[PDB]
Amino acid sequence: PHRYRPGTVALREIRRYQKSTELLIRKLPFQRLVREIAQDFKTDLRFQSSAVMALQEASEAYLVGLFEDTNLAAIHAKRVTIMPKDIQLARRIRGER
Amino acid sequence: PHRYRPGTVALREIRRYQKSTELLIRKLPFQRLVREIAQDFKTDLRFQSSAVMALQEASEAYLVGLFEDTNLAAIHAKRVTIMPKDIQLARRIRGERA
Amino acid sequence: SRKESYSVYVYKVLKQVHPDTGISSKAMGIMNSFVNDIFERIAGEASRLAHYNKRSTITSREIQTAVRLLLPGELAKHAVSEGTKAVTKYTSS
Amino acid sequence: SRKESYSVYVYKVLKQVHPDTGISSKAMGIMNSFVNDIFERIAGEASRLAHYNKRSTITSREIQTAVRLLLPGELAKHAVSEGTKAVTKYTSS
Amino acid sequence: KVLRDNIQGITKPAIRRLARRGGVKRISGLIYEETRGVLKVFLENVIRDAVTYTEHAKRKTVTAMDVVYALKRQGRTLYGFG
Amino acid sequence: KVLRDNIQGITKPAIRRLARRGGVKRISGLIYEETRGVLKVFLENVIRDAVTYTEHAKRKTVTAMDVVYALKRQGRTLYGFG
Amino acid sequence: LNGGITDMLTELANFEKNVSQAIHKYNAYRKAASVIAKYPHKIKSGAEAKKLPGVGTKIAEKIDEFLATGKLRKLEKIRQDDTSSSINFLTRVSGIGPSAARKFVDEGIKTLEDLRKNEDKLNHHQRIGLKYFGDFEKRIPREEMLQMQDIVLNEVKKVDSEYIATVCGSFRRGAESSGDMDVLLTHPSFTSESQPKLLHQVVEQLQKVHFITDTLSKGETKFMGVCQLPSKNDEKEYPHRRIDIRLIPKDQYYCGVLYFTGSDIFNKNMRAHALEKGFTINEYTIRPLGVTGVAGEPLPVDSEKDIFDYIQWKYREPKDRSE
Amino acid sequence: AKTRSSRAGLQFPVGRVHRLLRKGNYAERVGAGAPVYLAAVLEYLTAEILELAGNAARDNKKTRIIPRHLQLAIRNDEELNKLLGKVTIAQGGVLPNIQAVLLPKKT
Amino acid sequence: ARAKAKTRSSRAGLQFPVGRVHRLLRKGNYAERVGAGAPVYLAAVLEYLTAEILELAGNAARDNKKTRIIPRHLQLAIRNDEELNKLLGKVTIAQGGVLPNIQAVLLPKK
DNA sequence: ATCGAGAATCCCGGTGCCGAGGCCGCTCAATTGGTCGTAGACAGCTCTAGCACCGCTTAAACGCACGTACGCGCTGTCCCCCGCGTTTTAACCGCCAAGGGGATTACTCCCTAGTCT
DNA sequence: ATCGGATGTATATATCTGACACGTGCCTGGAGACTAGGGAGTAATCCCCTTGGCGGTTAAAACGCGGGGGACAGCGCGTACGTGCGTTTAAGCGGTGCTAGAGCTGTCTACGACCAATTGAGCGGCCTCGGCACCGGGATTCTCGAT
DNA sequence: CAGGCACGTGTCAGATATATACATCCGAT
Repeated sequence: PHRYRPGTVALREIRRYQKSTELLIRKLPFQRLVREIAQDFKTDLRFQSSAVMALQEASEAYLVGLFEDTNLAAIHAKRVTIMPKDIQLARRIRGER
Repeated sequence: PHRYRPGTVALREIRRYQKSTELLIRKLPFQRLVREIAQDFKTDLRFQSSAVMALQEASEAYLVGLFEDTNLAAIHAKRVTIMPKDIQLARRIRGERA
Repeated sequence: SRKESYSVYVYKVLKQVHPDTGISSKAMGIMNSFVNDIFERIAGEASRLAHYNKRSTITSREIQTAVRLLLPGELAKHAVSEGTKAVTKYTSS
Repeated sequence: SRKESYSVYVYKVLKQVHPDTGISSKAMGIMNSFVNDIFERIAGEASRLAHYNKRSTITSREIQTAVRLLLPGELAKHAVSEGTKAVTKYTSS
Repeated sequence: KVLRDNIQGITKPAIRRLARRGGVKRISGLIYEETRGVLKVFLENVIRDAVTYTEHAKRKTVTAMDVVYALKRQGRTLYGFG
Repeated sequence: KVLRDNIQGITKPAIRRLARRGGVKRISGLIYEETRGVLKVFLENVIRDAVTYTEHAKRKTVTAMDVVYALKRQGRTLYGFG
Repeated sequence: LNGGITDMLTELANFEKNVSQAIHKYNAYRKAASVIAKYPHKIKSGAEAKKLPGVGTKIAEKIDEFLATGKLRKLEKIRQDDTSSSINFLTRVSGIGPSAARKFVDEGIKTLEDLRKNEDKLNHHQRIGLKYFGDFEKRIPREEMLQMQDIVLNEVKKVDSEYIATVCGSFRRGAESSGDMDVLLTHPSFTSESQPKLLHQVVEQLQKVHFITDTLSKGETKFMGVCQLPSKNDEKEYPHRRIDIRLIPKDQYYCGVLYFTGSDIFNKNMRAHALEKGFTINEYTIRPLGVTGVAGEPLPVDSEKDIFDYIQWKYREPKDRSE
Repeated sequence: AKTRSSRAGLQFPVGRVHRLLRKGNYAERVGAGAPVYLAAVLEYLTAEILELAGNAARDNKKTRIIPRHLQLAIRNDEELNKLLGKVTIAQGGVLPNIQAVLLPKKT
Repeated sequence: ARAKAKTRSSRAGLQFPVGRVHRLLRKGNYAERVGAGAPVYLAAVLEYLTAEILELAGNAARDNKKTRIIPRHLQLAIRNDEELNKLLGKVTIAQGGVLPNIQAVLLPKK
């Protein structure tokens, strides 16, 4: 059986998910999550579809930027595996904590 | 020959400069540097003393924050000595240079 | 040239909460700058809201929503409670 | 009602620069949002400058200073040059 | 039916795809909970401001305009919608 | 006269004291040069805005109000000066 | 001896009232005009007139300029202003005030001719004021007031003998003329703690005998209207006169009579005397004053002499109530 | 009462806040209740800052507020640190904070 | 009278409307009075910025072998330029994507 | 240290599609032409403070010596994440109802402005 | 255990802040009913966009498992950075003198707000055909196990 | 418009802060 070496099937689809511009998160789970988060503030709230789409876009861009900074910190740490402490460091440096 | 271990005379200075509020930068060299920078945008400019003091306050606070972030990056990198690449990483993540 | 400052009001508040202490001039200027910054922020947010909802005026709701937007949870709740109490007291008299 | 937008103006600018290109609806919306954002930033900076300088009106000088103070470097220089040329052409009638 | 435990809707492959677009090579195992937590915090922060926006105007539907306003308030300035 | 070089006026002990206030123990040798560069570029960024504010007011004296406005423009609000 | 000084100051506050809409001047200028009008000396300098504290430079400068030049350029400019003069002339109509005259001049209505030509733009009160513009501005001799007072009292006792009506004001004080009639009525069954048709019966009875010719406003407490004495079938008809009817409870009627009898200076002096004697006197009742200023339960009032005795002051006839 | 502030029971000026709202070109019409509400909010925030500073100032056997005490009060609190996270204070200094790794050996 | 009209944008030789800019400046409540030269100057600045960003977007679109500009081309043009990226550093573009960027360390050493 | 098998991707061609762009019918906001109150441009005045210089005074900066400990290279252990295959599953698309909510009039109702003596 | 930096304790400057003194622009200056209209609060509708449900397909998610390459702990070292000391040199304080320009005020004067009257531009509706999405196969290229 | 008055600014006595001396008390060596 032909098996690719570990790492190649990562950089492949790194090229794919950086060349493409779809969502990469399913619509319905994110919609349900948004509704669950919203109902804690005011019960029985309605959401426009465009509002959920904008929330998804902004959140996904924020997550992409956070992962970029996490990868940068991991590379600085003499390492290629990103860890939660890298996310903590990036968030603390960015000023979110 | 009373010599302290390297590192103790670091914390004895850390607590002092964290417990105090002095500017830690000599005023006249900073004023000369500010005038040298300012003459590149408009010749024959004169500065109020309070403006120079505010500039010194802002630069001192910014450098202190940058050094704090550099220290955090250095400790994250499993190290206690800060290096210029730590400052590079801190500025990069902060969003300043790019 | 008569300057505009919040000095006497800050001093009155300090006497109302800590009668036995005083405040330096530099701290007075810092408090004045802080008050000016908060006032500018709240007024700007209220103006943004009034322009946003097509309204042509600023009422107590605009300032209240600005307070709720800027200040964090406990501070926002206490500020809204205090301001609502003040508005009710002013209206009732 | 009626929703005003910069669609026709952006289309004219695109035709004036690239005669053989099109543009999608979402790209047009992004361009419109960018135009509104930049206009809002420049107008706010000009208003802030007028308030700082105790003036009551905003003129070409205020907008020029705001443009020089917002846009970075050569972009600001070229914007100032183009705006000055346009103002001279307009005042020439 | 009040919603419950929908943070698990952000599946591990979705976080993996987001990280791949971010530009990481290999991903640890304990990172998914942290990513879900920070995602929940950010979403709560944005939606609280959006809900406060949509209540000052006496309305019950969260418009994308309110989301844009809330995002611009936090320093995001999302283009596109509106 | 004309100021030739003054970035060397920010001496090594000054950078060391600032770093100690930051909370470090050991400092490398290139930290001083890197910090001088960063301080120079930050001062240039602030001074450009301050000089623009001064020029708009048709004044030849850069007051503290111009400096605090320039600092507030970049989000680094300064208290105690105006 | 300031006949010209007083007259020139008269209209200045009026423009402040009907055009500038500033009562905070009008009142000060009328106080100054009254204090000048009673001063028994011809004014030579404004600084001398400043001896009335409250002559801040603003009156002193005007009087000095008037003495030096015989006029005021501000006054001359405001006299020849078409808009200001039109507004002032329109405000002479009853019911036409600052806002009404300003709006009429804004739409071009500036003279009595336009006011007559624009009936549809007027309410009932303004139309009645327009109809009797000349009649309302005329003064009323005392013999006519005696005739119509006799008629009013006859009709009031015709309605019910238990009614009590008193014509207060300058006519009660014995003045030879008045600008309007203030008639005060009470009823024993009507007290502060007690009929909404008591005034209606009197109004209907006076309208039946054709004494009241018009109604401006009529409520359960006070009535505004017009009256005119009948001519003896051969003489010229008497001009229409403004008559006021106010219904007061019995426990407040004599206090109201004292308040509306006047004069204003006399009323102010009586209030000051009550205050220094530890009492407060108003239009409606008199109350004792506590050591801390808290007013108590109002005292029973059954006569004006009772009110005078409350403040330890000798009863004064209305003829002696000039000040 | 006579002054508008006394009617609302505040020490901050209703009139000055209203005048600033008018001149500041925030909206061409300002309601009557907005300046009172804003004055109450500003008064509460000032009282919070001052009481936290006093609880900090007092603790070093010092009975006079110093910019260092204001910085300590703002940094120590959590909500106020979030409110003023991007604000620097002249002569404010830094919180005493040494990382545990930076601390020396147990020995 | 009433000579034949010619929009102030055409007077200034601008594609963007200076009249709409003037109306927005007046009704946005930015200042008590608005000068006559400010709307022209602002419209010229906006037109220059739009022309530059559209030129880079069209170049990117033709590079990607397309005739029609899409948000991906706008994101590529914004991020590729140095000054424009600095101008819009804190702006997220809907359906924009991410510039291809892989760290040199992650590449296979072999 | 390339051949070759195996897999992933670009290219060319064919087909259909839905929205980008153009045209028509407008409504209303931009434009012209006037008046009129005033924001500030331009001169004149102070007189405050920023700049230049000099003379001590000494605390910080610096060059150099010397120890030592920490970053970095290296090596060996092991463990856990990735590539691939197999088995659910709920995401998504298609249709339906439906129902309350944003956008309208519409009567009136306490609130606010005018007035007046 | 000794000894240089942290602690208290008492004292002597010293100094910047709070209780008076005087001026100066803000700040608010009668009331009691009787007309007359207004934003809006609720009653009453009108689409209609979002909510909810049900069923059919299947791309995607969950689960198992064999590695193999990367995370990580331990060792050795050698050189870069710490602390200390004598010396210099430039910051800092205190006068001394000077004038450039910040701040203020008076005078108009062009300039922008504001209002009729007019009309051409941009928005809404309604086609329509072509750039592009999608699918299929061939050609080209990238990757890993051995010869 | 005329009063009433809360701030603005200036001044000096003096609580409060700072610096200066000695006796204990605790991390390197």
